[PDB]
Amino acid sequence: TYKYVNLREPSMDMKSVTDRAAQTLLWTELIRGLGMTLSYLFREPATINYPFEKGPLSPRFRGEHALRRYPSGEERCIACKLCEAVCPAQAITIEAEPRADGSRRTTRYDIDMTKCIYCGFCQEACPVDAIVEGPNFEFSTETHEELLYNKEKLLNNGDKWEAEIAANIQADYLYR
Amino acid sequence: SRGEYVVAKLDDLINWARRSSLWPMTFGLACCAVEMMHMAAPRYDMDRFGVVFRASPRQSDVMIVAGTLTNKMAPALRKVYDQMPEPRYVVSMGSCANGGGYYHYSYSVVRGCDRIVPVDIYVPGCPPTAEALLYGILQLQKKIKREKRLRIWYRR
Amino acid sequence: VKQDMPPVGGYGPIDYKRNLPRRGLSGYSMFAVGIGALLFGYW
Amino acid sequence: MNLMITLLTNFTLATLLVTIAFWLPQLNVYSEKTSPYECGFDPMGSARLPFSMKFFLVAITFLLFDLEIALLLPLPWASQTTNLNTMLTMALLLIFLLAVSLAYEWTQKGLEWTE
Amino acid sequence: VRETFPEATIIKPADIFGREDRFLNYFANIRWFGGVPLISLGKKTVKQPVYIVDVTKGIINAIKDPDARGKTFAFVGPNRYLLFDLVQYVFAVAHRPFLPYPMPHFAYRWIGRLFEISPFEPWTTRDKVERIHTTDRTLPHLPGLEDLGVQATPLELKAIEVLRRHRTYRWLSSEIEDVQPAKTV
Amino acid sequence: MFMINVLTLIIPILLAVAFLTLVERKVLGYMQFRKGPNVVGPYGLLQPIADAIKLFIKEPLRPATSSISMFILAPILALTLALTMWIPLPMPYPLINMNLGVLFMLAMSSLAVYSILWSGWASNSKYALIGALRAVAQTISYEVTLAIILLSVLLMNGSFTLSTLIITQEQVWLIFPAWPLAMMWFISTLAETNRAPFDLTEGESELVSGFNVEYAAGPFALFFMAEYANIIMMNIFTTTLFLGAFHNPYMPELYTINFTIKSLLLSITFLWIRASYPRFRYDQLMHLLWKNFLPLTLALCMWHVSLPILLSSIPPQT
Ligand SMILES: CCCCCCCCCCCCCCCCCC(=O)OC[C@H](COP(=O)([O-])OCC[N+](C)(C)C)OC(=O)CCCCCCCCCCCCCCCCC
Ligand SMILES: CCCCCCCCCCCCCCCCCC(=O)OC[C@H](COP(=O)(O)OCCN)OC(=O)CCCCCCCCCCCCCCCCC
Ligand SMILES: CCCCCCCCCCCCCCCCCC(=O)OC[C@H](COP(=O)(O)OCCN)OC(=O)CCCCCCCCCCCCCCCCC
Ligand code: SF4
Ligand code: SF4
Ligand code: SF4
Repeated sequence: TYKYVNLREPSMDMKSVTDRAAQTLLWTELIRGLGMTLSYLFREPATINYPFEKGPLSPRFRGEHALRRYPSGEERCIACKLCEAVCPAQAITIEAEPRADGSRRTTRYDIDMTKCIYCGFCQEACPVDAIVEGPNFEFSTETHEELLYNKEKLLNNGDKWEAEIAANIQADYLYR
Repeated sequence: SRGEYVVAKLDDLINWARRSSLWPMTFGLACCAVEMMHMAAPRYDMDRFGVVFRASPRQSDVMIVAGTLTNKMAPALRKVYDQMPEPRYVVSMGSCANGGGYYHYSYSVVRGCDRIVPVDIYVPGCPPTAEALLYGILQLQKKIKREKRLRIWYRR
Repeated sequence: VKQDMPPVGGYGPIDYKRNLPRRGLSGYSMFAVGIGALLFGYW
Repeated sequence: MNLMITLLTNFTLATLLVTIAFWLPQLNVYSEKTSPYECGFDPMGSARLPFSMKFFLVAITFLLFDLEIALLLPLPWASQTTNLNTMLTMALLLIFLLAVSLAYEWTQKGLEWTE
Repeated sequence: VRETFPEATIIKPADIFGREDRFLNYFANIRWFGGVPLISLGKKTVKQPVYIVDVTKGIINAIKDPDARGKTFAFVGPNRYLLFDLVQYVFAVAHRPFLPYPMPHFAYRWIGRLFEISPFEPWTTRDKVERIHTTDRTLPHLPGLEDLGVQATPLELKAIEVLRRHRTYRWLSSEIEDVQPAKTV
Repeated sequence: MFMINVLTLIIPILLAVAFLTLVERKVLGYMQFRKGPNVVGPYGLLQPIADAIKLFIKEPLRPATSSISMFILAPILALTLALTMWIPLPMPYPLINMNLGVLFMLAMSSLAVYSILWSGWASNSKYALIGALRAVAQTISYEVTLAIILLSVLLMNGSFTLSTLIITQEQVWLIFPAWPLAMMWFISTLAETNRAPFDLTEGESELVSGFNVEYAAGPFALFFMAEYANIIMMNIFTTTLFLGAFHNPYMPELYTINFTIKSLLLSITFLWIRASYPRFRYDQLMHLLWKNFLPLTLALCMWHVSLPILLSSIPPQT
């Protein structure tokens, strides 16, 4: 259940003593390290040519947030505030009121992207699959206030990436 | 005429020479430092783009704030930023350096590194992926390309 | 049901022990090569 | 004459690059940029304090062995003599005395660093 | 401005000294070129410089005060110095050798002409020369920093903060009080 | 037409210094499973130009607590010492034929240390003083063994003239009768040039940037090209010492191309050594050249004094 690492006593034989003297004087293991590095020179380097190549990803990937809609135009969120209550970083602020046709919808849905820890609890606490964490990750901005998303930005992200989030949810939803 | 052409060419030359020779300093604090050195791994290899680490602040160009900036760390970060010679650039990594992230309401966490240093590029994520950090570096390069310093000097 | 599973016979063998080639010649061969080069250069 | 021309050419090549590295770019010099660098924190004392050295004996014997090898460099010309046996004996004796000094330092723990 | 905006507040500072100023830094950088030339030894002109933070506080209070609309303030420092002992105090703070020498007015203008041909920012010019050797006028009829609730801070408490970066390594850690203060009028 | 000769010597060596920085970055990429700079130009041929232009438009940054005279003087001395290092090197005709060229390299090797020492001392820093004293210890470690190795090798040449070193090995290579001296010479020049595994001065791990931890751009570039010119000429010195090529007085370009290929292969092996081994301690190096190299070198010096007397093979001094 255990092994004695580094308890190997040397051998006192004169032939092996001369071999160790030759290794000492002529630097055998140093040339061994040189040869290993030389063999490592002649391999294919693992550099992918970004931005013309992208690293592999999975359909469960957690990137930029988005708000989805039903396949008729109606938005999926119903202002149930489960995402803002399960959010570990308190990055979600929701204010709601009934709209002109008496449907329970939001008037304010803000996600602070600089507080969000990108753990994906909101996309799994949503009972209607409204909020999703899409596959977008190249969305760095030049200003702090550009990373404070309101409802219009989230709806624009949903309309921008629906063609991908629908396919990813279709590929993944049998595991959830 | 000719002077505007000359200063535009000189601006293009110095912008290319500055954006193709970004030397970031070895500075990390937390998870996001591990992701930054994963960006420096052979898969992505930022050394292709002329981006090579230089440990001293005097020989660096861009400072990458990757990690959580606590109250005990803020004077050190500010001092190291001040010792960096002009021109200098700042890239914010992760939610901790952006707005505090998980620890925004913490008693000993500075809510965003923009309260201490002037930040050019904000890279969001927790951690932002190595591709995301490479995207932020390329965005900073494209921002450097759009500088009109000698044009502004000639016009003023 | 459908799930991720190992195959019926299990996966193949996976090595976990040290495997160093222990290459090179004997010390006497290296010393003989060095002495031969020395004497040829001297002559 | 050519050596002084070469040395002057090298010197005014070297001092041309420094002089164009001090006046060309835009400067923003404050009373924080030029502070000593101590890994982000204020230093605790001056940098002119006595920085104690442990290898003093090796430095003194470096002086003595540098002079021993300074005595030893006329050997290629001294091999062109007629009294060859005496030259060979004195060269061997000088080198043997050098080795004796080194061995006496080795056996007396002089090469080992203090503390 | 007064004729086109009848409710405009006009603020007239005397001379600002601060960390990134061009008043004390100019005097502390003139030492490169020689021995600080002046006009008539710099003992015919009187200056009363004002701290930058006090000017900022006066501006903020003039923004907040409803009675500052239409006024014309005059922001001046609490003490008046001649130019000669002002430059002497600047060099004594910087612990630099102070060897003044006179220069005629026509000779100084030609010097300012030579410096102002640079395509970059000129080190000095004839206008800077004439403003350096111009006595600061007194306007008792105009309200000052005391009418806006700002207490004027003298040059002796901020000159070291301004000019500590101009010292060598030998005199970098000298304290507040080991400099003889300037003589007023 | 001597100034044209001087210019055509001093410009290509710094051009090759910049392209050695390129090649070193590419090889140091390619051994560690990745690539070098290949984005700026066609296979990254414009990276040294971009680095050089960048370093000369950045802030100079002379410290306040530093003595400015020695602070400016040290990089000038470093670059000038690296530039006058190359003068008596025969490729196959040196710029300045000298009776005693080897001692000139030794004296200028002694002088070039002082740039590192004064740049460490002038910049008022503790890390800079640490790097300076490490350079002092490194020099007192290597210098004796370097001088005595070169003495015991030149005894078969007959004189200190470097051009005679071409003639003295036109039959067989000098690496054959002095192969142990060749290995210890290679290790000693690895230690001389402050390259891995004997860096110990510009350590980015034990220190932050060594003696130039306060040097901003421009002045720092002087140390960079000084060090790279040093490593190129030291490989060239080794190539002349032990790997002399065939020289035709009618066609010197044959010797030039043979010598250039050999020195390039030596520099490739130098960067190969750089990316293979951990860095030594700065006292383990002192116990290396003194306890292991010096006794064997004294024995080899006895052997190479007695051997020309032994075989009646005393070389001519003319
Ligand atoms: C330029 C041409 C090629 C040059 C050759 C080198 C190229 C390849 C370089 C490989 C990588 C080297 C990286 C740096 C390594 C630094 C460490 C190092 O080398 O330390 C030295 C090491 C040190 O060994 P060490 O560090 O293990 O020391 C142990 C010390 N104790 C025991 C106290 C703990 O080896 C030597 O010092 C040996 C020097 C060379 C000896 C040559 C002997 C020649 C044969 C003599 C005769 C033998 C036969 C018997 C007698 C017969 C008599 C007739
Ligand atoms: C009065 C008349 C003269 C007026 C003064 C001006 C004289 C000329 C000044 C130098 C040249 C100015 C033009 C610089 C390039 C302008 C075009 C440009 O920016 O091209 C961009 C392109 C790279 O595009 P990028 O966006 O990086 O793409 C990412 C990769 N997919 O870039 C490229 O593909 C490569 C760009 C190479 C730039 C030129 C080569 C380097 C500079 C050489 C000259 C200066 C240095 C000389 C030696 C100094 C000492 C070493
Ligand atoms: C403040 C800091 C310092 C700032 C200033 C720095 C200046 C440069 C410093 C680096 C250079 C130092 C040079 C020191 C002397 C070197 C002598 C030398 O190189 O001699 C080589 C050579 C020997 O000639 P030989 O082998 O006899 O063959 C000729 C026979 N036909 O000789 C010849 O071939 C002879 C050529 C003419 C020799 C003229 C006499 C020497 C001139 C010395 C000038 C002053 C050097 C000052 C160095 C200061 C160093 C701190
Ligand atoms: S991913 Fe997590 S931290 Fe981000 S908004 Fe959703 S629940 Fe909050
Ligand atoms: S959990 Fe879903 S339905 Fe409920 S408030 Fe959040 S996004 Fe809307
Ligand atoms: S932003 Fe997230 S990954 Fe980065 S340091 Fe903070 S907790 Fe770690």
